[PDB]
Amino acid sequence: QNFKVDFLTKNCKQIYQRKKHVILGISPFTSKYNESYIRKIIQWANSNFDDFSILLAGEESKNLLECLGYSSSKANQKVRKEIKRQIRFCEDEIIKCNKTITNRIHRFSDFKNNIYYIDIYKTIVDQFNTDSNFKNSCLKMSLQALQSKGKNEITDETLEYAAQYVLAELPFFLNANPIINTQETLMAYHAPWELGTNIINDQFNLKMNEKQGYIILTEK
Repeated sequence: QNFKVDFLTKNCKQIYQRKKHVILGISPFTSKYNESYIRKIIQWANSNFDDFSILLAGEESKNLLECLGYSSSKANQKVRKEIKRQIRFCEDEIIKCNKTITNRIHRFSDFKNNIYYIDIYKTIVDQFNTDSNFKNSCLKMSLQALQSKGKNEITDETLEYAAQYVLAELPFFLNANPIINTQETLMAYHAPWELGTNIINDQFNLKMNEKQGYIILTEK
């Protein structure tokens, strides 16, 4: 309504049309995902869709801070502080929407012991070690993730560590449906997803599920 929506595929537009469910991806330490914006996207999700979920950064976000020169303890402290801050803003907006918070907000670290996430994560890690092209594509995303969180050095070793985050986040981008228990869903973000473009152009041994999309939200 107040957002221009772009699509990764034609199938994403078909899913979007149906308005069954959306995943609002909120990012840590980024300038965009501020109290004002976070509210906007929730009000938008709420108004247009039957249901929505929020996906916040997982534990593996420490890795990104460690690569930006942070102590393993200092990184876990900054991660906890940010996620709690994000949770408090999100919970406030969900109440304003007269919706329950219970099972609405997730982290990509929450489904570590979920059989469906375990399967998808394994299949992705296998490709990361076998497929050389995919490994590179991941490291490019790791490099962008380090840049985007540049508020407060780089080597190929640094990028393999930062890739642990990418790998952990990925199962929600390919097939979130059996993990968060949805029929069909869209992962909504503010920028395009280069890895996804390549996934969609069958460049790897991984596939984004038919009941799964990716949309780009730009403020009107």
